[PDB]
Amino acid sequence: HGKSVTWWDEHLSEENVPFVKQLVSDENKAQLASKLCPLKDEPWPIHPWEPGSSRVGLIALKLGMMPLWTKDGQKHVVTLLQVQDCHVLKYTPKENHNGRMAALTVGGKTVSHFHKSASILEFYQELGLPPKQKVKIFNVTENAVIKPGTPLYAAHFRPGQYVDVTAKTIGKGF
Amino acid sequence: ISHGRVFRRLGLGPESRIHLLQNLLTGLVRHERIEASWARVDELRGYAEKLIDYGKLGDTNERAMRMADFWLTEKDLIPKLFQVLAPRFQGQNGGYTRMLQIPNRNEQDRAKMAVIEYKGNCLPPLPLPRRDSNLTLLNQLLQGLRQDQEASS
Amino acid sequence: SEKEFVEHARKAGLVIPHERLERPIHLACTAGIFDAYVPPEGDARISSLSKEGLAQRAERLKKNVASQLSIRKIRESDPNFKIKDFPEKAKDIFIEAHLCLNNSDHDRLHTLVTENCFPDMVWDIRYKTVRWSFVESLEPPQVVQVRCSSLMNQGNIYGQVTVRMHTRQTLAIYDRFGRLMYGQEDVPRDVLEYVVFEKHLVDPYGSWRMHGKIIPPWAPPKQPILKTVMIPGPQLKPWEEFEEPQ
Amino acid sequence: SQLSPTELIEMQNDLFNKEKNRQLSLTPRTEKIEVKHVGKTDPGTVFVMNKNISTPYSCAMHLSEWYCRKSILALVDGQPWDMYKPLTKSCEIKFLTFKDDDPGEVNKAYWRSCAMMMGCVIERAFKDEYVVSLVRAPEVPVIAGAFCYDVVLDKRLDEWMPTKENLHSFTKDARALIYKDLPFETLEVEAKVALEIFQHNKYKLDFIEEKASQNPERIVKLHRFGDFIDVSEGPLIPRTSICFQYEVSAVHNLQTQSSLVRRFQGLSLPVHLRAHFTIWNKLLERSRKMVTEDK
Amino acid sequence: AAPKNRRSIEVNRCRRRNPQKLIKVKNNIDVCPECGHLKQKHILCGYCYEKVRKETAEIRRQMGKQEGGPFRAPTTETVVLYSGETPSEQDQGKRIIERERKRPSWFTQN
Amino acid sequence: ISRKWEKKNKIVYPPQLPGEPRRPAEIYHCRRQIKYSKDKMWYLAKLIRGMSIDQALAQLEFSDKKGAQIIKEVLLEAQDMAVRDHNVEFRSNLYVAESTSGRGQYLKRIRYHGRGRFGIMEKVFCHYFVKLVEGPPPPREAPKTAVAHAREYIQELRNRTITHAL
Ligand SMILES: [Mg+2]
Ligand SMILES: [Mg+2]
Ligand SMILES: [Mg+2]
Ligand SMILES: [Mg+2]
Ligand SMILES: [Mg+2]
Ligand SMILES: [Zn+2]
Repeated sequence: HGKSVTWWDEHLSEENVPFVKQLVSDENKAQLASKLCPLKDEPWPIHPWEPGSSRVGLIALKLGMMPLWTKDGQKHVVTLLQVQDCHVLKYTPKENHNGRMAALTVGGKTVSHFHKSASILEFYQELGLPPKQKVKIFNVTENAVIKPGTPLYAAHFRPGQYVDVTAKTIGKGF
Repeated sequence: ISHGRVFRRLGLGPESRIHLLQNLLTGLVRHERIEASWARVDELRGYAEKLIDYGKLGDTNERAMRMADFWLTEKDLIPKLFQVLAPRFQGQNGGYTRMLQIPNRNEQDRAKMAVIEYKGNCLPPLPLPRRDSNLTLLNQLLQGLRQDQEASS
Repeated sequence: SEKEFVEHARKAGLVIPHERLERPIHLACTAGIFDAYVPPEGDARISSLSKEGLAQRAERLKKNVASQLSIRKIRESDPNFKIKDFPEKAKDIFIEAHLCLNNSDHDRLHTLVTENCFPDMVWDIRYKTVRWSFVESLEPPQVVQVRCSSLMNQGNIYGQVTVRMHTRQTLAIYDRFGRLMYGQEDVPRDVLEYVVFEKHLVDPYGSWRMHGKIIPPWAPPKQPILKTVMIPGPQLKPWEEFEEPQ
Repeated sequence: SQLSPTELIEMQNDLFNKEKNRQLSLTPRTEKIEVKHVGKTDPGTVFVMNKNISTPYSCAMHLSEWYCRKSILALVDGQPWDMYKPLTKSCEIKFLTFKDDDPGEVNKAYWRSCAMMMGCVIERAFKDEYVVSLVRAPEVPVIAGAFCYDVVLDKRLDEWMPTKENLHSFTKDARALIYKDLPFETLEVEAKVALEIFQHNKYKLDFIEEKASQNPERIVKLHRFGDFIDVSEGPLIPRTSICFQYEVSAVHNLQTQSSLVRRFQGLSLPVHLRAHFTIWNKLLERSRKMVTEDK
Repeated sequence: AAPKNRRSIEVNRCRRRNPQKLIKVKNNIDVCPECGHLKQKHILCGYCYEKVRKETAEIRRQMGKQEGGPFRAPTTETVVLYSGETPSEQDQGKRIIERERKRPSWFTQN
Repeated sequence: ISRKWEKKNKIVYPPQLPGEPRRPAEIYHCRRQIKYSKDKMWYLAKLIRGMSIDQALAQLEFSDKKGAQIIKEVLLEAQDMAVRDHNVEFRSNLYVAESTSGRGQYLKRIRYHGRGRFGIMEKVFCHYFVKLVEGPPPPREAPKTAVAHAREYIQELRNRTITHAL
């Protein structure tokens, strides 16, 4: 059985391709709107802040660079990080991840369903959210765990704070 | 490091590349459908798209006049460009050219070859890849989905 | 370094060497059949009766003038020639030739059949296995007509005798791979033909050699092939359009 | 009657084999039929083939293996014709694939093939102490998202409904049946022998009678693959392995004044026309709904 | 630099029989629905394209026979017709090419 | 020189007895003195080992090597002889059993380098040998599964004996 390769645009007609695109776009819009109110569906208990606690991060999109002047006359340069779609995907317990701190998995910008693998699509189907591009793991303490499927916003960081930025640098090749 | 580059290297340099693209564009304007290497046709696609836009600015436009004079090496094609191609591309915005990859050349080089063609030409239609009919199993199931969606509203 | 290939095989014939032969080609027989006997279309029903076949086959032999003069020429060229003793010898020659092809005994087949008859029975079968047998004869072989061709340039007379044969043969042509191809070895299928023998009269030895193998146009078609056959259509060039015949 | 299900299967296969032997003994000799190829690709092609032994699958094997891999159905000069049904007379043949301009006949053939496969799964996925009787395969158009099979269960199965786990097991049995390659074989029999072939299912006997009533010659079209024998209209696909995606979608209990019938609805797509994961989930979600089209 | 020792046949085979050097099988091969010939899923059919190319070559040969000079190009649109055809109202006023061949099945009037 | 692949097709088998299985037909063919290189042809020959004739032809049609066309013509000729000479019905029911490439008689020429130096140039020639067998292609061998690995390991432990004991 020498089966050939098949993509989603091969066996569709000129009339059904826009229908499929719309049927995916509206489902993604509805799924993103469903999670827009996480605190009223079934929030996990919120624990009080402890001095030895750690917090979850985000996955943003680097827009560009801008100047920014300070009240003392100095000029700094800021980089623009846009939080498009951050959702908690899965939660790994402390003893099953590291034994010291739990892990929360965070997804990034939305991508298309037609170019992801079967297992990834099954995971996002069970989760109820459209697939994400970059999926990362954040090491958090046991008192800062959040239910998976919770959205995160750029106001998670407040004006005046120090953050750490991880990314793949510009690859200059060999 | 070739980050953010749109023009590929062809010929003996920038000027030779421009001359090669100019010859290809002259041939395309004269014959309404030509074939070359895939890279050359890919690069010529944008220039052919822009030539129709320039011709749509009108005959009296001096900038378009000199552009056509430079590009169309055969001077009998400039009236053709301004009075056949431009008038027939009026309602279309950017659908002026069609590019299709043809099988490799029968010569020993086995180059990757493409064919570019101005739409609406007086030539036999190419074997375009046609999509499946709606009467197929999968497309018919999709039509059922569409009918249910329409009935749901 | 300077080395090239050799042994480029080509068959190029010219009229100059084909005419500058010191000795002429010796031929043991003629090219084909001069006068082909056309049988009446009623033999299939005539053979069902004994006397209604034998009386006619005796009368048409005697009433023909060309046949009688040919047989007279054969008697005057070679003595001890009898038509009545011919059919038994012809049947024996037929049986021995078929057994020789079964054996693949090319020497005895050469002695029996002639130069225009051997290739037609060796060409397509030399790479297969044959199981042919003789079981019965519904009707004795009957001498229909006799013809002679005389060529004065070399003074050569070739005499051909046509004998109608109704035979009961069982044939099983196998494969070079040993699998059955044509027919079963136990079925006694009946067949009717006209064998044309040839013998050179000038030659002192003059063996009776089978020459031609005539089948009536109205004969039943041969048994179907065991395998399935695909007939390809006309190979169409890109620039030519197909035309469906009606 | 005190008959084991394996004994019933053995009797059905034995009597089917006897009928097939009678059909081949009906022709004593091997006649040559001249079959033209009326397809768009190779016109004027002639096949000298054996009568009542040769098949359009063998015709495709004469042509090329691409025809065998692609073509599902054969059009013998006026009608659809399955690949494994022997030809009778000289004719012309046109091959039909899934991706043709008018693939409706092939769609119907694959549709009935999937229905028969699901019925085969159902009839043998149930316990021996319970009784299962297949009624028929309701021919609903390709517009409907699921092929339906009518099954009458034992009287004590009218309370429970198969759950997700049971549908999962049914899908596993269907995929296991797909994994082994089982050709579909079409035999033309009469009602007098079809009645003794089935002999047990009252609904099947009624279906055979109503199918033979319309036929003046009382000819019943039977299909058999592996160890399963069932009656259905028209031809079927040549091979089982053609079905790549297969799911048992849902169950719907429809109650009548005489008995209650479970309509088992399922969804399938072939190897050639497989869809994406999300498209398949959408199609399954649509197929979960009721399908009602009998006349 | 010069090699130190002769590489054995084991090393040679392990080097030049690696799957990286072996020719990979192509699984995008399909048959053309029009003529039944072989073609790739992303590449136009060779047979049909050859038909179109030959027809285009003949059409261009005729339209260049119409123009006896190298720099004599039409300033209006052009239309090609086959034997047994007449120019319509929307096809008049353009340069016309006439062919003795009949209209092909793939070539549509439009 | 040697010519045995051409004579391998002239062997005649004895008739099969009633009841024996039908032995598939074998067809040997070869192309001699091809300009193309030995190892390069070996690559193409290894490409089409064990597949059906139709699939091999499909691969060779779009293969960009120079020897792909030669091998396709060789396969077409072999199929033609199988259909015509041998009683091979179902002309698409053949599979390539063996497909190899050997070397032939080379040409020795002079390749100049410079400083009056030269090397020996070998204009290469190759022969292509193919064998087509009637029947469906044999199934491809799957990698050994964990169950089979465990079975073999247990067998190796069970096959032990106490060496140099008695
Ligand atoms: Mg880079
Ligand atoms: Mg360069
Ligand atoms: Mg010097
Ligand atoms: Mg050397
Ligand atoms: Mg050396
Ligand atoms: Zn084509």
